[PDB]
Amino acid sequence: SMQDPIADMLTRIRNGQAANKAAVTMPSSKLKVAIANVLKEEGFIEDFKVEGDTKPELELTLKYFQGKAVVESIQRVSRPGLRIYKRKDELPKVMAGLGIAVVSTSKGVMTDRAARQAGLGGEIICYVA
Amino acid sequence: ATVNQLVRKPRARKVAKSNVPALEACPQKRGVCTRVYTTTPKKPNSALRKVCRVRLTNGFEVTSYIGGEGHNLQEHSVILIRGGRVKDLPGVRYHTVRGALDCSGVKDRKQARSKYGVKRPKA
RNA sequence: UGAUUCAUGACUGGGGUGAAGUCGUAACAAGGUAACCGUAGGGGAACCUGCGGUUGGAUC
RNA sequence: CAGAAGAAGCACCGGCUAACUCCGUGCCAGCAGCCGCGGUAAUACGGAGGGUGCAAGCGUUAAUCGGAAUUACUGGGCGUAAAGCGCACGCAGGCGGUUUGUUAAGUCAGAUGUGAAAUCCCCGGGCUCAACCUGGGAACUGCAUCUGAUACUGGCAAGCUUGAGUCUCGUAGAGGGGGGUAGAAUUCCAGGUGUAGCGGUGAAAUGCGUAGAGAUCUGGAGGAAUACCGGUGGCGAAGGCGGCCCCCUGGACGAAGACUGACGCUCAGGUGCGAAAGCGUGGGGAGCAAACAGGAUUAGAUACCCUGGUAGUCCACGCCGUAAACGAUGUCGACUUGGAGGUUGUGCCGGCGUGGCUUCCGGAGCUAACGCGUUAAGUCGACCGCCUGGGGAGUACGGCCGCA
RNA sequence: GCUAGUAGGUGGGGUAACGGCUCACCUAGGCGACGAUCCCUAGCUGGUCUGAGAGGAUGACCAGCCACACUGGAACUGAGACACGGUCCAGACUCCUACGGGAGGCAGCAGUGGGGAAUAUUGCACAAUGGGCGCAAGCCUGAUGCAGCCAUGCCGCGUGUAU
Ligand SMILES: [K+]
Ligand SMILES: [K+]
Ligand SMILES: [K+]
Ligand SMILES: [K+]
Ligand SMILES: [K+]
Ligand SMILES: [K+]
Ligand SMILES: [K+]
Ligand SMILES: [K+]
Ligand SMILES: [K+]
Ligand SMILES: [K+]
Ligand SMILES: [K+]
Ligand SMILES: [K+]
Ligand SMILES: [K+]
Ligand SMILES: [K+]
Ligand SMILES: [K+]
Ligand SMILES: [K+]
Ligand SMILES: [K+]
Ligand SMILES: [K+]
Ligand SMILES: [K+]
Ligand SMILES: [K+]
Ligand SMILES: [K+]
Ligand SMILES: [K+]
Ligand SMILES: [K+]
Ligand SMILES: [K+]
Ligand SMILES: [K+]
Ligand SMILES: [Mg+2]
Ligand SMILES: [Mg+2]
Ligand SMILES: [Mg+2]
Ligand SMILES: [Mg+2]
Ligand SMILES: [Mg+2]
Ligand SMILES: [Mg+2]
Ligand SMILES: [Mg+2]
Ligand SMILES: [Mg+2]
Ligand SMILES: [Mg+2]
Ligand SMILES: [Mg+2]
Ligand SMILES: [Mg+2]
Ligand SMILES: [Mg+2]
Ligand SMILES: [Mg+2]
Ligand SMILES: [Mg+2]
Ligand SMILES: [Mg+2]
Ligand SMILES: [Mg+2]
Ligand SMILES: [Mg+2]
Ligand SMILES: [Mg+2]
Ligand SMILES: [Mg+2]
Ligand SMILES: [Mg+2]
Ligand SMILES: [Mg+2]
Ligand SMILES: [Mg+2]
Ligand SMILES: [Mg+2]
Ligand SMILES: [Mg+2]
Ligand SMILES: [Mg+2]
Ligand SMILES: [Mg+2]
Ligand SMILES: [Mg+2]
Ligand SMILES: [Mg+2]
Ligand SMILES: [Mg+2]
Ligand SMILES: [Mg+2]
Ligand SMILES: [Mg+2]
Ligand SMILES: [Mg+2]
Ligand SMILES: [Mg+2]
Ligand SMILES: [Mg+2]
Ligand SMILES: [Mg+2]
Ligand SMILES: [Mg+2]
Ligand SMILES: [Mg+2]
Ligand SMILES: [Mg+2]
Ligand SMILES: [Mg+2]
Ligand SMILES: [Mg+2]
Ligand SMILES: [Mg+2]
Ligand SMILES: [Mg+2]
Ligand SMILES: [Mg+2]
Ligand SMILES: [Mg+2]
Repeated sequence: SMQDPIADMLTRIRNGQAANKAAVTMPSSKLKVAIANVLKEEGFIEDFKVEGDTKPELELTLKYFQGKAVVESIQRVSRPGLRIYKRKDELPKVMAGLGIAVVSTSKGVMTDRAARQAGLGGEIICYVA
Repeated sequence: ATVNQLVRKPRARKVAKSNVPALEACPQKRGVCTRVYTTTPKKPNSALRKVCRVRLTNGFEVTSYIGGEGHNLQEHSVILIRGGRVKDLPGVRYHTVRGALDCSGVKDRKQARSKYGVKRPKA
């Protein structure tokens, strides 16, 4: 059965980029929206919108640069079978700082750079490169 | 293997056995020769290789190679053996130390003398 | 009076290695009866035969 | 003060591996960590000259980690290389769709206490230098307590309907269990006609036949299996299931709605099902046929071929629990270009859609390759099973199970 | 699968002190697949070796903790011991004896024999640091400070320089 909606979100992005899809659609959730926000502010996706009331639907507009997917790699880190939490001094660096790690801190979901500036650790959701 | 499976049954290291068990982790061992003789090697080699059966101070009874050209060993000789298999000899896992105890050095040896118990010539 | 462990024992079971003597030729080609699996019976030996199964069978 | 005066060895030189020639030897003597070297032109054995590496040491042996991602947490595998339990159900366990509130256990931040000194590390100091000694820091990645944070995970409360399930109507089906029946054929028995062969093989012989066979006709008995339909067709968890009829009964699918409200997924141990052969008791026995007998073939022929033929194959009940039980591919869920078919629903106007199951090809991607390719061996998540060189060996011993 | 002082309770006793620590009585519990019980091996740590790290291996010297003192058992004295150079009993060994009976314990330092591939001198001094006793002077101190032996390791230097 479905047991990790976040990994399903990342996979839909990974598979949609490989299929040269202009957009991917998926059932929504506040955590998925919080992750979509970070992906947009970092310029990895183009836009997102939530549509619907009783069964919300999240749609992510993917971007391509020179005919290549912008998301070169996207990978789940913390997962239901094995949670990963890091302290502020041990937050990971993705691609020597060229990528991002999406971290869930007590001040919300943000990148690893933002969590370092706020002096917070948290749960490492995924790497994006 | 999933981490759940490793929590129950962790990874297991393979214990390795020594190729020289009669030494019992000692660098050498002293023994008494019970038989000195020759033997022929495995294919594809041919020779009359000099070996000896030697009862060690710990009770083990093993076969040891006598390297070098010519030796002075006979039954009841007291020798010192060290590790070292002889590839083409079936089940010979030890070498005799030339120049220790009753084993004499090799005569007229000029190169690699320390490996055959030969003192420096006075030239 | 038990348990366990080590040593040892006429004789006996199979195993490994070496060496190649004797007996055949089971497998590899359709290997000259396609091979193999489980099971059962038989036979100096490799094996053979029955029953079901597989293709990891050549030809067509 | 005196005078170079007292002070250099060990291993190696075919490749890995820095360093090559001659002579001796001739599968001998010998070397060897491995690959291997030695058979009369040996850079591999032994001496020599030359060289290389270390140097008051140099080699050898033992032992640990490394290289070994070769137990893989970091950081591996399981179609064919070793590896998916034969198939399920399911307790413990692991995991858990979506919204709000609350809690603050996990998690995060800060503080305090502690984490002996030495050691390691950093900046220094002192022995002529260095080793060594030493000042000060850092570190001791931990534990406890306190105070905060609340995104995520957990707890508690309340929901929601998209996962899962219930109801209604219908559809296809060798799904299962029980009973009945039909026609074809084989064998046997009886009788009629009829007469010298039949049967078998590569060729034969054994065998059957003038005591009348074989052939042909009529009647009867009995057991087992269901031609055609029949299909890379269907059903079933797998094993498997095939004439027709009745009775009892399981699952799947579709169309419209209604209902419950996460009730879910996976599963060590456990339990159930599980081809054929085999075992026990009682029946049955046509055909077939291990064993066995005879005839052939052959050097032999404990076979292949022929003539016979008993267990068994069949039924009832119980046991056994294994198969190349195979897609050599665990279960569940999501996502990702296409083409041609089969089968079974259903909507609409043969035409256009939309579901379920299924066969072949092939794209990206993956793969050691072969190949797989929306029914993945692609891209991911949850849980389980399993592998760790070949042989010894799925064997021995012990346990459990079994009548064996 | 294990356990009958076994698990808990009450009361008495006991200890410097809580306690099945012990006893009487009552209850029938307690431990265990988060591995009890049984079997094999083992002193633990700070650290040490290796490794890029994670790990793996290891626990000599130095420092902290524990245990032991010929073997088995026991208490006495004392602030503290169930006591290495104290006591008692038993045992195995060695020794003395007038045969009745007695003596001893290097796993302190040095040393001997033995085992082993293998590991040192029966040294000097309390001058320093520290410990016991003493008002102190001081006495004692194989702790310690030093010396001897061994290339065992690490580090430095020489074995000539120029021509
Ligand atoms: K040879
Ligand atoms: K015995
Ligand atoms: K065969
Ligand atoms: K074959
Ligand atoms: K068979
Ligand atoms: K025979
Ligand atoms: K010559
Ligand atoms: K792994
Ligand atoms: K039915
Ligand atoms: K099971
Ligand atoms: K027959
Ligand atoms: K023949
Ligand atoms: K029969
Ligand atoms: K069976
Ligand atoms: K198959
Ligand atoms: K269809
Ligand atoms: K249709
Ligand atoms: K499983
Ligand atoms: K039986
Ligand atoms: K007690
Ligand atoms: K009490
Ligand atoms: K350690
Ligand atoms: K004792
Ligand atoms: K003491
Ligand atoms: K003193
Ligand atoms: Mg053959
Ligand atoms: Mg054959
Ligand atoms: Mg078997
Ligand atoms: Mg036979
Ligand atoms: Mg046959
Ligand atoms: Mg070279
Ligand atoms: Mg030559
Ligand atoms: Mg040479
Ligand atoms: Mg490793
Ligand atoms: Mg591998
Ligand atoms: Mg194979
Ligand atoms: Mg295999
Ligand atoms: Mg399977
Ligand atoms: Mg299940
Ligand atoms: Mg959740
Ligand atoms: Mg908390
Ligand atoms: Mg410290
Ligand atoms: Mg200085
Ligand atoms: Mg310091
Ligand atoms: Mg919460
Ligand atoms: Mg919550
Ligand atoms: Mg059967
Ligand atoms: Mg039988
Ligand atoms: Mg039967
Ligand atoms: Mg019967
Ligand atoms: Mg036959
Ligand atoms: Mg099997
Ligand atoms: Mg099958
Ligand atoms: Mg099949
Ligand atoms: Mg299998
Ligand atoms: Mg294909
Ligand atoms: Mg593969
Ligand atoms: Mg067996
Ligand atoms: Mg059984
Ligand atoms: Mg207590
Ligand atoms: Mg009491
Ligand atoms: Mg011990
Ligand atoms: Mg490593
Ligand atoms: Mg007292
Ligand atoms: Mg004392
Ligand atoms: Mg003493
Ligand atoms: Mg001593
Ligand atoms: Mg000795
Ligand atoms: Mg004195």
